[PDB]
Amino acid sequence: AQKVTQAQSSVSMPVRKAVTLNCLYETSWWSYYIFWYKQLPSKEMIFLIRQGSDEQNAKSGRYSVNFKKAAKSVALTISALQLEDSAKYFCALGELRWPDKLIFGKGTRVTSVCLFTVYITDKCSNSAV
Amino acid sequence: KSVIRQTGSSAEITCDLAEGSTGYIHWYLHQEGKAPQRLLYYDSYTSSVVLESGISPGKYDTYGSTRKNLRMILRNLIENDSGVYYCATWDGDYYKKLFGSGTTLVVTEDLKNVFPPEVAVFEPSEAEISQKATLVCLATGFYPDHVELSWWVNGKEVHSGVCTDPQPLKEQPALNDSRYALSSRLVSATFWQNPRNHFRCQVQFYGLSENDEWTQDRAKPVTQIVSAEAWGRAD
Amino acid sequence: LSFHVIWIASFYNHSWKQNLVSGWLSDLQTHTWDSNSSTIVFLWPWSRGNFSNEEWKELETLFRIRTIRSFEGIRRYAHELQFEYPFEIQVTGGCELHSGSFLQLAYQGSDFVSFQNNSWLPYPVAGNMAKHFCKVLNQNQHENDITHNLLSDTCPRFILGLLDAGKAHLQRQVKPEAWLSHGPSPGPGHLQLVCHVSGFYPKPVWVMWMRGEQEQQGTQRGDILPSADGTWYLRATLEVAAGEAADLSCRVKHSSLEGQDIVLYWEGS
Amino acid sequence: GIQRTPKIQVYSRHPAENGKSNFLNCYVSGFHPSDIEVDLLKNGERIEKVEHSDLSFSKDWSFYLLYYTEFTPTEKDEYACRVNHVTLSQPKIVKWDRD
Repeated sequence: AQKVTQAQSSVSMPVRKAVTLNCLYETSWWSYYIFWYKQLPSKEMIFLIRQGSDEQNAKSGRYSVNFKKAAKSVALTISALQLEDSAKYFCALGELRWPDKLIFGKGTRVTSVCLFTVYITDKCSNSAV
Repeated sequence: KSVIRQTGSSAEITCDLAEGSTGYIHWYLHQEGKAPQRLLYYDSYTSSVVLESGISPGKYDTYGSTRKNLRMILRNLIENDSGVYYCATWDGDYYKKLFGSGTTLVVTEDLKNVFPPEVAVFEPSEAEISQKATLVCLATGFYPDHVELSWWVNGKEVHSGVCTDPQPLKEQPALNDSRYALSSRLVSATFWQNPRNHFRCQVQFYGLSENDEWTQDRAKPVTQIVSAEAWGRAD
Repeated sequence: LSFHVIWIASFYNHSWKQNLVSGWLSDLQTHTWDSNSSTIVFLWPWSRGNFSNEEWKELETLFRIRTIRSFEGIRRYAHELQFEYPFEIQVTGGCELHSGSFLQLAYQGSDFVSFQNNSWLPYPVAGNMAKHFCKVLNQNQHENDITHNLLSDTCPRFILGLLDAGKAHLQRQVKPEAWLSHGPSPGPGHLQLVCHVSGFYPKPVWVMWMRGEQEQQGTQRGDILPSADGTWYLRATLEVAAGEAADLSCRVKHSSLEGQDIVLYWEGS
Repeated sequence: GIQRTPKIQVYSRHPAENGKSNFLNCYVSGFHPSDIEVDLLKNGERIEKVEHSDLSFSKDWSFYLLYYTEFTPTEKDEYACRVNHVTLSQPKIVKWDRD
């Protein structure tokens, strides 16, 4: 009887800045954590931060969470932006008393021939071709 | 890490976990665009394999009797149940659910439509020094769109000075059964002006195996390594 | 007057279950089960009854194989019987004095199925799930033989030994104790007089606010609550008009007071 | 439809008397979600070392639990029983009426 979703699908921010990723959850529980995970392009999944219920605001290292429990919203605020930390991110939720499966969001993606340094390619100096 | 299979056959994914802090283990399925969900969990203390919600019983089975070497076999594959497959288990503190590496599974109707890449180095702009140069190799005509790629200049692996196109772009986007391609744009003026510098940009392609059947008139696209070669002039 | 065993299987999630087995004699508890050691825990010296030291082990083995097999048919039949996580299962079985034998099951707080004579019968209100559940329970005939053997034979011959050995503890008498206090006012110009009573055993009591010999009929007698020692508790309240209340008293009659009623007299200062 | 809210009752075994030890009983009855956070509060803080009874149900298959602890009341100390449950929007707090 729970649902978790995220609005934006792909965004981009300037290097060495601050960006956020919101998440909405409809839950019928009174004890639960919600986590944020990091999906690398190589499909690797890494834990980021843990908070939920009445557990203050979690700032476990260079990343905070905006907690609106009355309105049922959590926003992952990542400041001191690193160019390296450019991957996908997924919003999960699970029970506290009886920990079991997690319900995730849809993900938030973060970003002859001649090259302007048939195909379209992508950019990554600029090395798009 | 990457498995290719045809419809109706069987597939076994082996996943890895850091040592074992293992109680119950869960399997999750990830599909791009959608949201990851859990298909089943394995209770080793009683060999209990219960599915979840409206999942067809018997389609997925797991028997890995090892903390780090654990297997899941999915049977009667269709063109739909293709994606990344993860193994997860909770911590000892139950505070963090640690996940595994993940196996990419792709399913196709016929054992064809799979082909090795076509990697070759192209000629850059004639401006060059007029004080930098950029040689690039393109791998195209390969399916599935999951290959590894490096440069290996002068018999040594490349580390820096290269950003690779992470998402391979499909050559024919209309029919979602064609191949894709990716770029590897990568040097100083004095390096390529030297006519003694070698570039051996190589691509590691994942395909079928010896146990796989092959009926097409072309070559069986087994896991291969296709590499190109290039050098430099003085003028 | 009856001895019954309860079983509480709570499936909070797919990988989270808790089954609790307890043996009760009416209000107080006499047995408990420990799956950690798979043994029956006797809560009182007499709680072993008039049964042999051997067949008690034969019962605890029959229970452990029954509780382990039962608690695992669910989540194999969770999809089958359309059980929705989370859900609860409750069972009660026993026998009464002198000798009706009962056994009932509840799914999600409501009557699901029952056991009568020698078969599982669905409750008509429960719908079609109970019929399915009754059929899967009616499948193996050895179990229902074993169940009916318990309810018809073992329960009466055990409850007779249990009540006999518990005679010193069943008809023991503990005297009550009372104190008066103030309660939440029921309105303006109105006070609430409260008469707490605690420590009495058994439950049968008599408590009422009094004015001489005229029982004040506006006495609100509350529920009887336990106190974790076998005794009970009861508060009786009464509403007055901020006056004509200094002459009120609370009288207590109990089978342990030996005919000498406890009487307390209101002060109000 | 089948979610029942527990009944919370707070009482003391013995009359209140400053300096003398006593027992505080909180009684939750009448619920069938069957999973609940019963906590005794001393001046707001959660009381530790609170023992209970083994869970059971009544005729209508409704669950009741008894939670108790020993303590010595004072004049400035006030106590309460806080209950968190499925059928509760916020934790319900029931105070101990001492005259």
